[PDB]
Amino acid sequence: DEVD
Amino acid sequence: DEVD
Amino acid sequence: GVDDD
Amino acid sequence: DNSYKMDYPEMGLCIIINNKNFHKSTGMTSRSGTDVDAANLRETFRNLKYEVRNKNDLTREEIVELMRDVSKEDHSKRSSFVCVLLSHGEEGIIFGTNGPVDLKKIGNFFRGDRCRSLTGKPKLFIIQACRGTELDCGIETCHKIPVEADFLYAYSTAPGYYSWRNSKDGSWFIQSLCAMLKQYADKLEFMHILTRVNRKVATEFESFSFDATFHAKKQIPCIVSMLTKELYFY
Amino acid sequence: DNSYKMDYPEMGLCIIINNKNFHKSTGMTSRSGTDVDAANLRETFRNLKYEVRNKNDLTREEIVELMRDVSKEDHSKRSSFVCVLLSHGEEGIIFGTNGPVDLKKIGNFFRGDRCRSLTGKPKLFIIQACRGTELDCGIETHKIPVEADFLYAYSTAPGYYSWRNSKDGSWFIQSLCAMLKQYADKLEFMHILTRVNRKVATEFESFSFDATFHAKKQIPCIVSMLTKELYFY
Repeated sequence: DEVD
Repeated sequence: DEVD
Repeated sequence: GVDDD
Repeated sequence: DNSYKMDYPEMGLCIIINNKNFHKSTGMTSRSGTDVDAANLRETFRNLKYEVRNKNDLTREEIVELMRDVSKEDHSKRSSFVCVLLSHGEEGIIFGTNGPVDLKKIGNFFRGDRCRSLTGKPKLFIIQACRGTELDCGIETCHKIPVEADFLYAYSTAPGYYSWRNSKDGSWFIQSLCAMLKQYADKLEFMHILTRVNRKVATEFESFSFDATFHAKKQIPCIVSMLTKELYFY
Repeated sequence: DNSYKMDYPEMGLCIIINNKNFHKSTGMTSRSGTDVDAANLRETFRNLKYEVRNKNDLTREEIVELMRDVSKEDHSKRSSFVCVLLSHGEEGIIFGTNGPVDLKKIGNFFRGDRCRSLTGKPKLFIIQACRGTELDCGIETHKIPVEADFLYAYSTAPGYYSWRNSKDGSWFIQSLCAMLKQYADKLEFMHILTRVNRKVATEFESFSFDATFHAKKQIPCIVSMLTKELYFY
């Protein structure tokens, strides 16, 4: 999981 | 007619 | 495809 | 399952903040026609079995205190929550009689983690207020949930734009909202009702003004949904 | 009059802008997993009978030029228009590979008075991008307006980060494609997007070695100025  |  | 004009 | 549970003992509160008269020092004009909106909303939400509370001419301090207090009530036996704001505004802001209130501040009281008896229940905010000064000229034709989930913000107008109010008939949006709810609340899901409100405002209204800058203008309401289920009033 | 006319000869264009790699002028991390999204969207909208055009790694100049050109096409024989934006973002902003452009500038090309062959037709913008840098910790359980007939389907609430998985793709686009595949022949579009809201809100939670980014949640945000119901069948 990574933030955009 | 009037604007808010 | 992918990349279509 | 796909729909919110609406058979709690009570449908819930409907808070109506009706700001007509503003402090002289703000320079804000009186909002003729808003009492027609407020009465229309009261009757409409009464027929939907909401516990309606009308408040008139609240200061920015009183609006924040009201919302804080209502968010601290025990809503355990209520299916939903509705708040209607009738005032001057600009983008992200509603005006108290003496100055502005951030809409975000109002909404935050009802976050899933701050109002636990409304967690998982639909929280509806209906906003009749300007969102700027643009005019539309028209064209001829184990589990968690997000704290921001289960909100709907039903804005009278597009972001950046004025919202129109008729001094005799009430605002275009509230007129249309009440009419579509009266006609369709026993037949349609809420988003489909609001889509009909969009169409009614967009097609049946156009401003008439002696001032060319403000004449022949149009409006489209703006539905903002973070709801996770379908909402039926039957 | 309740539903958009969707039996024109063509469903319409589906433009997918997929920005994965960004210039050093911005820095900004490569968006691993976004090719999975772009492929999923291509297939999904192919099956809905849209004419899909995928575009990769566009500068902000290229994005604006593309939107301008597309808005100048003749859409008379098309029912609708779809644009999907996959990128970094901020509130009201999507990034080209070399910097920010206002979403308003993109949408304006398709205004009812500026793109006349789309007047009265649904114009759908689907946006997978951050809208700020907040995190959601969750909680245990004769004229028409020129701005009418737009729908902006945002991956996340205003002010918030949007989540993307490097293997599976973004939470929102994963869920959107899944709900379209299951329900496009059965449900109106707003009800499909409501299912997407539920899926994202309930079935996803971030996993991170960094406590600050761990166990976070997301709710997408549907913004509708549509005037009719939209069915893909």
